[PDB]
Amino acid sequence: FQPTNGVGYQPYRVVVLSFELLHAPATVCGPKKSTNLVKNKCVNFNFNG
Amino acid sequence: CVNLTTRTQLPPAYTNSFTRGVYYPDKVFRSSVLHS
Ligand SMILES: *[C@@H]1O[C@H](CO)[C@@H](O[C@@H]2O[C@H](CO)[C@@H](O)[C@H](O)[C@H]2NC(C)=O)[C@H](O)[C@H]1NC(C)=O
Repeated sequence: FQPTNGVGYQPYRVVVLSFELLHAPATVCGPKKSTNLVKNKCVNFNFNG
Repeated sequence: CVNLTTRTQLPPAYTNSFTRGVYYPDKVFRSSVLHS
């Protein structure tokens, strides 16, 4: 790790984020603008995703 | 943990396992279905 190495030799920070669920309970979510529950009328649901 | 020294050999026996050992293969609820 020479201080003046070429960019092809300089430290990167390659980190991998892996994620693939099938039916496990959710524990991570994004912006999450989750609203209130609605009733027997036809509604577009997002629930768990 | 001390070395126990009162074992009596008696080589183990075998038992015919019956219809046991089935868990819930997946996490999805079902009803009145036969799933392979
Ligand atoms: C009796 O206890 C010793 C204590 O570890 C077990 O380990 C044996 O003796 C020394 C440990 O200082 C090792 O160098 C030997 O290789 C160990 N022997 C074996 C067969 O692993 C020892 O195993 C115990 N005796 C038993 C369980 O019969």
